Amino acid sequence: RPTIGQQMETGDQRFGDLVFRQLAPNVWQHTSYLDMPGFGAVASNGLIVRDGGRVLVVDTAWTDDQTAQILNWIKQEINLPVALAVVTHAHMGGMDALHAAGIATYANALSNQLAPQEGMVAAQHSLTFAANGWVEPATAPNFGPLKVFYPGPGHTSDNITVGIDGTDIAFGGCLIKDSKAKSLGNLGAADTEHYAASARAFGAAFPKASMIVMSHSAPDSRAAITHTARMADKLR
Repeated sequence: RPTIGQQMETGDQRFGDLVFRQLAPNVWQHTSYLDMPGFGAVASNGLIVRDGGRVLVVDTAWTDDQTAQILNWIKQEINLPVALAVVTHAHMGGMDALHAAGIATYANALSNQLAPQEGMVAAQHSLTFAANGWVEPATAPNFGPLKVFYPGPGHTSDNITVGIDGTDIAFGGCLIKDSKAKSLGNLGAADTEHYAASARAFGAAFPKASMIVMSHSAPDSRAAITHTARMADKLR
């Protein structure tokens, strides 16, 4: 996979076939790659957050092996216990690795409901959401700076998003595409009626976030939210 070298920027750390980019004093992006027919290596991004004496993870890598490597990198570079992980959609591949490491995992109740038919291991805990989209705090105990928001159905019915309190960063998962994207990608499980409003709701939930991190593109400005919503407008 020679795609990794083209993708790396100054300051990125390669660890096996994983790449880590520091985004803030206590936040890193993790990136893994999967060879997909007719496209070669495709990037998937998540977050690693150092919160005092512990680490919080958002999303697995594509695979269990890659996810184990993320945990290896955390041990080496941060050396704090990983307390919990939040997974933002059912599509994840590395749940077993998190569980093997004794990390408590959380996902939208709907993600957990969809997991078996997707061939995914469910998270151990289900998040539920108020009618305003905000996670019910009893379902997300001790989440530290992670602010979890369900913006409505978009790329998938279960997609959730995560703001990192006290930073410029919000994570849009698969809902948000970068501001240069040519399409919204795979819409097979999308709600094409509500997608545009859901993308805008994510923006309104984290209005101060200037760095938008996403599942399949490098971090971008809020132009990513605007562009995603406008592409989504066209599907209605």
